[PDB]
Order: sequence, then structure tokens, then C-alpha cells
Amino acid sequence: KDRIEIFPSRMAQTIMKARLKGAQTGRNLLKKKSDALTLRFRQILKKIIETKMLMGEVMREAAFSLAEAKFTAGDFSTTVIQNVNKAQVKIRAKKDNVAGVTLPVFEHYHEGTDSYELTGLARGGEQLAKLKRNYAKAVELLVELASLQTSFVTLDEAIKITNRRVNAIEHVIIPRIERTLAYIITELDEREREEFYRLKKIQEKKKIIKEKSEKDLE
Amino acid sequence: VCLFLNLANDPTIERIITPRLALTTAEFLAYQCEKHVLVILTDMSSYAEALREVSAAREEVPGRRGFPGYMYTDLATIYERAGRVEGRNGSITQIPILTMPNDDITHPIPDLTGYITEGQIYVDRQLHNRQIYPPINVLPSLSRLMKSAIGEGMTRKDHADVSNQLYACYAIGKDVQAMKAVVGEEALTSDDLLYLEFLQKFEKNFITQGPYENRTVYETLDIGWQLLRIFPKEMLKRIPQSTLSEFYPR
Amino acid sequence: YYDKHFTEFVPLRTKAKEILQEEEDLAEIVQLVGKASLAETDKITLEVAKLIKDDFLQQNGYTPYDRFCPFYKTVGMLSNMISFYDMARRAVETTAQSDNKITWSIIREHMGEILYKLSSMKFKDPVKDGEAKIKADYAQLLEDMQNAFRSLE
Amino acid sequence: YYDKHFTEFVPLRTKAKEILQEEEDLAEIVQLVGKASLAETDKITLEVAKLIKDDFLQQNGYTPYDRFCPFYKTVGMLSNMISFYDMARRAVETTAQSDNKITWSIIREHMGEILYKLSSMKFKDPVKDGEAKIKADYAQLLEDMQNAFRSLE
Amino acid sequence: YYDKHFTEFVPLRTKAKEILQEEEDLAEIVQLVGKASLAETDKITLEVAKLIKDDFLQQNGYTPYDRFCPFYKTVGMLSNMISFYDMARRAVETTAQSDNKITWSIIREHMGEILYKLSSMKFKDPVKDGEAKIKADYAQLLEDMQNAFRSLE
Amino acid sequence: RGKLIAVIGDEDTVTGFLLGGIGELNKNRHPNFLVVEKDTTINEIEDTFRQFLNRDDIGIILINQYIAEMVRHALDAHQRSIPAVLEIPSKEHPYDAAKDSILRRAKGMF
Repeated sequence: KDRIEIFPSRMAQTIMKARLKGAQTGRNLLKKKSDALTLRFRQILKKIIETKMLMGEVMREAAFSLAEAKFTAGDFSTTVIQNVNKAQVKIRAKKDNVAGVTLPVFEHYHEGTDSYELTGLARGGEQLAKLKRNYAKAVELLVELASLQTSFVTLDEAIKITNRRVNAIEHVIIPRIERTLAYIITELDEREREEFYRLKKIQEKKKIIKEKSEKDLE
Repeated sequence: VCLFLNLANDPTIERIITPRLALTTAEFLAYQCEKHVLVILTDMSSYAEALREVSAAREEVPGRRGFPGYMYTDLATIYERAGRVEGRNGSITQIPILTMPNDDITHPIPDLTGYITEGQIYVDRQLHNRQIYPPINVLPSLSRLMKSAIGEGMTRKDHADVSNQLYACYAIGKDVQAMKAVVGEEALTSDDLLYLEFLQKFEKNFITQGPYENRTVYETLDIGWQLLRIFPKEMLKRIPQSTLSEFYPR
Repeated sequence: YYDKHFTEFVPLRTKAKEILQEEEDLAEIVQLVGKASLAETDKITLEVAKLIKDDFLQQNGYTPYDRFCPFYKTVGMLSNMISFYDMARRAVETTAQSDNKITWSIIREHMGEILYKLSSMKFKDPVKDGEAKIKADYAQLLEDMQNAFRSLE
Repeated sequence: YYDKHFTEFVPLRTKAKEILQEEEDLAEIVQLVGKASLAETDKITLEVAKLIKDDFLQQNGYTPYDRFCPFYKTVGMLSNMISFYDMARRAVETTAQSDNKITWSIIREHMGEILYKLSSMKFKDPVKDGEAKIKADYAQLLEDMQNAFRSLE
Repeated sequence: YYDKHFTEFVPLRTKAKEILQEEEDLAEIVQLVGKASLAETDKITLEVAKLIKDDFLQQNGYTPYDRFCPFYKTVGMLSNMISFYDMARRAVETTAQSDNKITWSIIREHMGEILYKLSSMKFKDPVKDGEAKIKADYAQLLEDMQNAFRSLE
Repeated sequence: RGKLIAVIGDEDTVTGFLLGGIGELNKNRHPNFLVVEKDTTINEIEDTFRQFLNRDDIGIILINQYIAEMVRHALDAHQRSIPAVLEIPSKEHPYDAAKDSILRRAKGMF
């Protein structure tokens, strides 16, 4: 419970000093981990807010630009929605290992083939060319924003796990060791007193025996 | 030099006489012949392990950890045969070398020595295993008196400023080296890489010396500056701007 | 005596003790961060420290290849394991900041036969093999090492 | 002796000791991770061990109900607490193979009155209640558990 | 003794110890969530605790002005720092839930001179300055700060 | 392996990102999107969301901010680390941070 209960000996005092240096080193290494994670975590949070601020205005411009296509190209939306096969843009999952933890992120990739190339050839194609470009720009900010989200959530869990270990070291492991080391130093000194008293009483009996042995000469 | 040898298998009481004999000679050289003297004692632990025998010979009951309780006085009666004195040039300086039993500073031999002596210097098993010779660790070391050994007139005006900044950069360097091992090199700042490059060059040029290379204080400070020059002038925060203006240039 | 009979051994002795100490620091931190924080130099350091620990400092009390190991065998084994360290470390440091960097994983692939040979060096038998034969085989490992590192450089 | 007069007891003693041991094994982890990460079987183990600790091991000898506690009361409490444990564990293990998973919290929120009845068993008093009356109350609690667990399946 | 000779000082001492204890408690919140996250009362508490720590409790005895510090000088210094604290705290708390609200930055903008004087009072010298001059400068800083806060609220 | 983004939203938003190149059919002929017509029930939205978060090909899901507030129960109940979800504005619909389930966690936010 409150102590490790290694039996009092100079060995155990050495082992408990070593365990204390071990636990204190572990605390310091994990404190550096927690600080580095905390810095990145707060950086990512600011990037999330900023990326959402960027996304809103681009999305409003794109959403209004569709009305210009709807003015000249008619209900082109039905042909677009009905005719689907393969994407022109896709993503790949990727990792960082900073501060000893895996953070998932995404990158944007482009596949060349425009599955809507001829849309509005007859009329409205000027507006539809602006329209595709506006949403095609928006997607890359979404892929980045999603990467910030997954990173932020993963960093939050990693900080909690790290701080649990740091505080378990600081409030469980180190206190068991320091209370044990106090018990070891105490009982080691109790054995030293019990030895001292025996050696002193022996020395007094010897002095009595010497004095008696000299008296026996009379 | 005057050299006294007491072998491990010489009489234990001659091991007790040997410091008292050496200091009696050092008092003659210093306080009567006006010499400056440096008295080196090579293992006080072997002296404590002798005083224990003479104590057991008188049938005295052992004190703490089996050594005689009065060791503080006997050890003081050795070590305090030191210092400069009124109206004389002579002065006994002393370096009692001391093998910490079980590597432990809490042991009574180092503990009493730390109470009597003005400071301590540590040999370190880590530096020794790294083959850094001499393996003196600067961080737990402290020359208690150093502020009156150094500066203008006594050595050079920069010395304390250099030593403080070197100590700080080695301490921060050790902390950043531990940080690199946790976070990886990509997470280090440019300033972290300076404290880490300083740390590598410091152990290889400042602490490392080899057994027969002799360095003056002056040459040591110029090596100190060759290392401190690694940093930007503004990063050397403990040094005064006058000392930087006189000595940061190389 | 080493400067008279074995001039290479003092560099090897120091490099060995250094590698074996760097292992203690690295083998501590990896308990809390795994491999992720290790530099390529540190991966190389742990690999050579494991080679030295498992295949040079390790020795069987009861089998003819290990029952006694003469100094000619002993220096030859360590010379190879630390020559690997210097060359592997050089390959990384030479390709750091380039468009493509040599990693420990690239090394572990291209040096796989050399690593098998390095661990096998301990089985050469001073009874059934002459010391000149063991030295010639160990020299062939150094030549094989050079030609395997030349695949990367 | 138990095999002649209390044939049910040796299994119950064994399971009770094991449950208390498993909670003390789990506690060493909880003290560095919190109450949340444990599997539902282990949550059940921890909560049941707390019921065994607080409503069986504890006994307030300065109060009439705990002044004395005959063996028939003692074994009856064990039979109920261990019947709860086996059925609670079984209910999870029977359903965790599916999306229809029973959990410690589902059991707790469906069976709060049975948990209250379980904790109350210490208050039965041989000075006022006959042996058959205490036994009949405990038999009713066993039937209540069985029908409540059948209502989770 | 203080009741007879320094009758306001026991209040000031008590307030000082509280402000310093509050600095250590608030420093945990600053380390958790930054100075920006604190209440206005707590921000001004850190500013006054900084004045107390930096210019009341510190005393460089090598300087001619701090060779010694009489008890009247010591009381006058602390009286002004805590008078500023009470007036700033009243201004903040009086504007709590208002449209226009007092904060440390407003105080530093409109009366940063009083913050400068509260530090500067350490330089007054009982050898060069008469007691009346010293006491009068302290009384003038009390009037100056009272007028300065009165211009805000 | 690669992944794709997927969409739950109104006809105009879906049409926009389809011309932005987002649209693909899985080998089972199922699209990576739902056009939420006004007649669509919450069960179709939530089922599509649960399909998209559990699917192997989809790495990211985009949800119109108003639809994200309709499906809010499943959207907040989704707590996997890898498959990301985004609440996005639209012309007759709310702003980019309305009730945002990620932003509401942060201590360092203003």
C-alpha cells in the first residue's frame, strides 16, 4: 500500500535511491513529452479556428457562384447529380511521430480526368468553369481541416495519457519510494542502535571481568 | 613536490600518521618557509577505514555506520591545517580526494568532508564510461571560494562571467539533450541545436584534456570563449554587455 | 602493449565502451516513447550495441568455438562490429539534408547478409580453423562490408 | 465439515476470495488510469468486490443486526452476492459477442432495487427474525435476481 | 506596539500576506490557462503582488538608499501599494457587470505614473530627505492615486 | 491505399462539389454522397452517416451545417480517431462554427 516493503538493508537503500532516480527521470522525460504535446496541441487548435474562418467565405462565394450557373445553364444540377462514375480528386492518409506519438493527417491528390468536361458546352460553360474551380479550391481546405481535427483529437488523448503517467509518478510511485526510503533509513538506524547497545554492554562486562580478575590477585 | 606513500598493506596506524606527517611538513613549508602549498590527500576513505581500526584497538564502541563518532573532529584536525595567515605570504591549499563508498554522497566520509571543506568536486562514472578524461562533472561541483580566486588582477576580468555562462549552457545543453531523446531532432529549435552542439564541443574541448596536456587559466578562458562564440551575442544572458564587447569577438 | 602488438585495439576499446553506454540511455527512453524519437544514428547505435552485447560480449562456457577465445579472434570480431558502426553512421551523416537520405531500414535491408555474417563470426573455431584462416574469413567480411556499403553511397 | 453441513460453501468461499483478489489487482491499474478504461466484466468484478467489502466483510458489532452473524446468514449472503456476480458476468459474456451488449451500467440501472436489497442483507436480525424468515427473504432476493437478468436477455 | 505607534499597519500586513498567497494560487491558473483567462481583480492582484515582490520585499543593501530602511518608510511603502490595490479593486468591482469596465491596462494607460511612483518610493533616503519630506511624498502619492482612480470611476 | 471524401447535403452543395470532382461510385454501385431532398427522413441521413463513417473507402465526411444539426445525435456519438467529419455552411443555412463539437472541447479557445 503506502510502501514497497523491500526489507531494511544497505542494499535496499541503494535500490530505493536507484528507483527514486529512475522515477524522477521518468517524470522529467514525460514532462518534456507533455510540454511538447501541449505546445503542438495549442498550435493545432488555433489552426482549426483559422481554417474554419477561411472555409466560410470561400464556401459562401462558391454557393453564390452556383446561382450564376443556374441563371445561364438552367437546371444543370440534375445532369451533374445523375451522371457519376469516378472522382477527379481523392485523398491519402499520412502520419507524424512527433513527441513519441502517431498523429494521423490527410493529403490532397488529383486524378486528371474531368468526368464533367462537356457540361454546358451549348450554353453556360463560362459560369460552370468558374463554378468547378471554386469548389475544387474549397476541397483542399477541407482535407487540411480534417487533418487538423484528427491531429487535435489524438493530441488531446495523448496529453491526458501522458499527464496521468506524470501524476501517477509524482503522487503514487515517488511517494511509495520516498516513504519506503524513509522506512529503510529508519530501520537501518534501528539495527545500528541495537548493535551499538550490544557492543556497549559487552564492553562493560569485559571491564567488570578485568577489574574482578585484578581483584582476584589480592 | 614532497611525496608520501602509504601502501594498502602498510601498518594501519602509519596510514593515520601519514596525513598528520604530510600536513606537518606542509605547515613547515608554508608557515615557516613562506611557500604557497597545495596538499593533496589521495584517499580519505582509506583513512576513515584506518581510524576505525585504531578505535577498535582501544576497544571504543563504534559510532554511526561503524566509524568512530569523533571522526568529525579528527577529520577536521586533518583538514583545517590549511589557509593563509596574518603577516605571512604562505598558504596551505588542500585537495582531499575521497572515494565515496557505494557511490553514495550520504555516506559519513563524504558527508563530514562536505561539512569541513569549502566545496566539492565530483569525478563522474558517466563521463568516465564515455571515455572523457578527466571525468570531472561540472554541474554538482562547486568551488565555494572561487569568487575570490578570480577576476581583475587575480586572473582576467571575464572569468566569473565565462564560468557562469558555460555552466548555464552545459546545464541547458544536458536538458536539451534529454529533450532530443524524447521529442526527436525535428522538434528542436535552432537555439536548442546551439545548446546541443555546445554540449558536444564542451565535453570534447573543455572537460576533455588528456593526462599530460597542461592548460593555464588564460588558455582555459580562451577555449571557453571559443565555445561561447557558438551562440549569438544576445543568448549569453549571464555575461555583462561590457565583457561581451571585450571578449565575444574572435 | 597494445601500441606494440595491436595498434587498432585502443580506438576499438573506446568506441565499444561508448556504444555500450549509449545503449543504457537509449534503452531507458524507448520504454516511454518506443522507436519514434530515435535518430537514425541511435537506431544504428542500438543495432551495433545489440551485436556487441549478443555476439561479442556474450560467450558460451561449454562449446569449442567459445570455450576460449584468443585475442586475434577477439579484436577481429570487435573490429568488424565497430567498422559497421562507423560506416553505417557515415552513410546516414553523408546523406542527411539530401533529396534522399539513407535510413537504418535501408541499411537493414542491404546489409542483411553482412549482419548474418557478423552474428555468425563467433562460431569460427580456433581448434578446427587456424588463426590465419579465421583472420582471412574476417578480412573477407570487411571486404564484403565495404562492397555492401558501396551499394548505398 | 463444510462438505457434510454446508455443501454449497466451498465454491462460494473460493469465488469470494478470487473476486476480492481480482479487485485488488485491478485497483493497482485504476490508481494510474481512472475508473473508465476497464472492461465491463472487470467493472462488474470491481463493483461486486466493493459490495463484498462494504456489505459482507464489514460488520458493525455495536449494532443489533451486526452484534452476531450466524453461519446460515453468512453463507446466504455469499450465495446471493456470488449468484449476482455469475449472472452479471454471464449476461455480459452472453451478449458482448453482438451489438445487443449488456454492460455493468445497464445491469445497475435496471437492477438498482436488487443492489439496494443486496446491500440491505446485513440488517436482518436473528434476535427478531427467525432462521426460516431470513432464509426466505434471501431466497426471494435470489429469485428477484434471476427474473431481472432474464429481463435483460 | 503597532496599535500604539503604527495603528493602520496590522490591516496592511494581513492584506499583504493574503495578496502574496493569492499570487501563488493565481500562478497555478496562469500556468494552466494563461494570464488572459483570469478575472480583472486577479490580474490587478498579480500586478500588486509583483510590486510587493519586486519593490517592497526586495531591498538591495549595497545601495545608499537601502543600506537601512526605517519602520515608518516600510509602513508608508506598503500603505501606498495596498491603497492602490484597494482603489483598483474598488474601481474594478464597482464597474462589474457595467458596459464600460475598469481593467489593469486602463489603469496602466491613464495612471501608469502612479505604478512608476509605487516602484520609485524605494529610492527615498532618510539621510538626505527629512522624515516630513518622506511622509509628505507618501501622502502626495495617496492623493495622486485617489484623484487618478476618481478620474476613471 | 488511397481514400475518398463523401458528402451529405442539399442539391446545390452536392452539385457544387460534384463539379469540383468529388463524385465516385463504389464497386457495389453506391455513390459517395446523399442529396438530402426536403422529403428525406432523418433515418436516411443517419443511416448514410453511419455507412460513410464505417466504410473502408471513405476517409472524410462532409455534412451541411444544417443537416449536421439534424443528425447531431449520431454526429456527436461518432468518436473514432481516423474517419473525420466536417460541418460546412450553405447559402440558406448556418455559419461554419455553429455548435461545433470539436471547438467546444478546447480550454485555450477565446
